[PDB]
Amino acid sequence: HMRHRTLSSSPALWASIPCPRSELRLDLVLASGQSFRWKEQSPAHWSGVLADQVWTLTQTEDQLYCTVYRGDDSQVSRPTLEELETLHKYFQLDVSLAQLYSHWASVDSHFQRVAQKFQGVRLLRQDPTECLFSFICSSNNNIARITGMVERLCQAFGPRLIQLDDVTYHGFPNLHALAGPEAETHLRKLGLGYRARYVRASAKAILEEQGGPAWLQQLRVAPYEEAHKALCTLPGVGAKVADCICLMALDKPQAVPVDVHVWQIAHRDYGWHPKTSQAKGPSPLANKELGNFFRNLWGPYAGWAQAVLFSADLRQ
Ligand SMILES: COc1cc(NC(=O)N2CCC(n3c(=O)[nH]c4c(OC)cccc43)CC2)ccc1C
Ligand code: NI
Repeated sequence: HMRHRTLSSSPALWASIPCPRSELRLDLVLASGQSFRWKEQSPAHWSGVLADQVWTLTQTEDQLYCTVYRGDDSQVSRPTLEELETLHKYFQLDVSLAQLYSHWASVDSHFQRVAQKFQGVRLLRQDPTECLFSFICSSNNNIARITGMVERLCQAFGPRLIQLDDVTYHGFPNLHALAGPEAETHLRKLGLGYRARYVRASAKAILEEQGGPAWLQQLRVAPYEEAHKALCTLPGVGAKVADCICLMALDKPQAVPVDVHVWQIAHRDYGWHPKTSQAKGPSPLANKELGNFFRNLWGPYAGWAQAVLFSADLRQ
């Protein structure tokens, strides 16, 4: 019935935020494995869910154009001021990425080279619940398969928002929905494998053992290390997943998620080897050391620098 918008099709329905390309490149950000809910449904036009609402996003050299679909049978119109504030905080546009790039570049010749081709790679400020369960899905997995798992999970367990063309959009489920007695079996049938157990288990654990979604908001204001330890108590959440959540949803920019992907970048591009740890490959002690290595080098926004390199390492 209703259709995906472009800036030519329906130019009345869009609003804009002043934002240079040097501060934000959608195509680098929304497909770098931070969020798995965004798709380029037409060229330069990225559609995806954001807090029980669907958006489409496109950009020019110095403006970020955006439009909202409200789903319910309402009068279509441009984004409100509060909705633009939601999108401003999503991209964390208060933070000057230009000044961060040069700061990292001053102590990192490799970064300096990579920073030429890949500008405007910023961290999204994601919902903690959406981020947590998405990254439980990420273990031993790729961007394409994680996207699938998360799209099916939302169709099954989450509320319907709107259909645009063939794509039916669903919001992310609440914790109670994922914790039910049939949830593991449904999730296995939807193709998550062993991850299905961790999804249900952690949902159940956050409610019963920690008190529901407010606990994740407490971890936003708690210090990095306390939040990390707390997350590592959850089923299927280890250091890697806990750091991904810390970095991407709990405002801990120093968090450096360490698995095989930074190991490869650290070793090949920085000549890094674990010094204190004995064995030459990955281990919990060596992984921790590698996170400290990058924090020591780049400073308290170490994770934001990692994203730039990850985004670059994904592009050939
Ligand atoms: C953008 O910034 C971040 C993204 C994450 N995302 C993440 O770990 N995952 C798990 C696997 C990801 N991934 C692949 O499937 N192939 C990858 C690859 O091969 C060239 C290199 C790096 C990540 C890869 C997609 C989601 C973690 C930390 C940062 C700061
Ligand atoms: Ni070597």
